[PDB]
Amino acid sequence: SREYKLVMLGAGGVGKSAMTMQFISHRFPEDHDPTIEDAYKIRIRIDDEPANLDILDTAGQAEFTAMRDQYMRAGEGFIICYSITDRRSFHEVREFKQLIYRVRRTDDTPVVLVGNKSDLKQLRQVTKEEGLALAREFSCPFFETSAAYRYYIDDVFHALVREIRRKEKEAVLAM
Amino acid sequence: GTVHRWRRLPPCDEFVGARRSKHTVVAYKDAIYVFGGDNGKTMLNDLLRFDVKDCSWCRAFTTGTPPAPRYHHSAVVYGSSMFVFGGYTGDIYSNSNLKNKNDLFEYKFATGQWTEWKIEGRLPVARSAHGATVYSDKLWIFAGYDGNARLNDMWTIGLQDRELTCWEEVAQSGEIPPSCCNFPVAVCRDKMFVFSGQSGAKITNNLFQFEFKDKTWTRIPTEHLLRGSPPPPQRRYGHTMVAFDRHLYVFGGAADNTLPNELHCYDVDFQTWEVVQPSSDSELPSGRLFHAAAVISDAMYIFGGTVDNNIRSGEMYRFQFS
Ligand SMILES: Nc1nc2c(ncn2[C@@H]2O[C@H](COP(=O)(O)OP(=O)(O)O)[C@@H](O)[C@H]2O)c(=O)[nH]1
Ligand SMILES: [Mg+2]
Repeated sequence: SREYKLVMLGAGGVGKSAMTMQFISHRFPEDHDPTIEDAYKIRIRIDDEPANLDILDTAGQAEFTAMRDQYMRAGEGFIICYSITDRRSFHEVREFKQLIYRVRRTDDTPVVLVGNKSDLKQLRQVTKEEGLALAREFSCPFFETSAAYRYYIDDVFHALVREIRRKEKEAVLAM
Repeated sequence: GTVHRWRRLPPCDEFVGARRSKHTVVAYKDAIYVFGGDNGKTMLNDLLRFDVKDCSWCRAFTTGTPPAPRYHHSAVVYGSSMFVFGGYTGDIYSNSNLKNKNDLFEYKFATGQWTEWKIEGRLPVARSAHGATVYSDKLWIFAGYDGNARLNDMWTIGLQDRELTCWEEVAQSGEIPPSCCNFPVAVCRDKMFVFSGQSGAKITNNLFQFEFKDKTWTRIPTEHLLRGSPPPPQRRYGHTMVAFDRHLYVFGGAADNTLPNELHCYDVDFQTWEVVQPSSDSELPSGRLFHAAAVISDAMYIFGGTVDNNIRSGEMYRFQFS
């Protein structure tokens, strides 16, 4: 069946693992080892159509493992994540978007931009409007999510699959 | 020369071969042979020869169709031949035609002949970053990444007569290591050893032995805490491991977003780890990953690997065994 391989991109500590777990098992991780990178699966029905998702929670900065290398090259969609309480992570967003170009040799690869930890309204260092501006600059959907309370978690991955199915169908029309 | 001396040998010239990572090195006679890898721009399928006694590089003479350019493949030596299996193939520059492989190529050192062993019947799944070794006249393939998930199956194939050989999947027993990739394999006595490696959520610094005769895996426990023995090396991937005398030597790799350069030694007979202290006049190598190692007589040889910041290396380091 249709297997969608997605990649969780983002600086260390933005909450990539917390967002993944919530999406695949409706749980918040207690003490998650940040140096752990693995892939996780789930079958959800977006727009009344079942879809198999294979999501890689990335970690580490050395040369990619064989799993990561093939994921960055064959993955159909990317989720670039930052923390709204971490302006440094909000700046690395562009470096990840550049990284996608270096591998894919194109900027049309489906992407969704996510600013995590929206519940931390007290320590907010990145405004919501900025994330929208960066998303329109990237021509990609934008969500402010909270992995702690599962706010808009499903909407992020739902959107990316829509981007994939949209871009796949636009190719068929040309051919 | 000196015992435990990290000697820095002349690196590979650019007009001979590009500095690369994720390649394979194999020892034959008294020469190191380098095949495949990644220079940072494209995949490679050339063959280099480094005469150990002469300390000179050279592009090896190859006739016939070589394997498609690849990295994360395996390479072993059986008799007077090098056997390449698996790996990733494609076009990095355009991110196209990318696919894993399960083919088997033989390089006759004597004549420089590249021959493909077109094996009939059921094949192992095309994979990369797998472990490989030669024992009892058979090539052993283990684990790796097939393109959808990490693996932990094991396959063998006889290397005596290509006309009559075929692939056989191993019914493994014991504590099979979890699905792993980018791990080293070193055979010692009648047992195969695997240490650490990228296994996803189950990444550990565990040591596994595989007894070929009963096809059983055993995770060697460490009592270092109780007997005040040196702890095992930090968990890592993309590292090498060779066997000399009754000892395993682990070096390199990426350990939790770091590239340590310590030389770790495992006493298989006394189930203890060590950190070998190099000599005073040692030319210590830098922390690298996705390099490759080989042993000629009483010496270990390291070549290539990503040193840092995605810089590919072409340095030849030599460690003298006690
Ligand atoms: N309050 C809150 N904390 C979060 C959220 N996401 C992550 N965290 C915390 O931030 C830390 C880093 O999370 P982690 O998923 O390991 O970051 P990663 O390295 O990108 O995977 C953890 O201690 C989490 O408890 C969130 O949405 N809300
Ligand atoms: Mg994480």
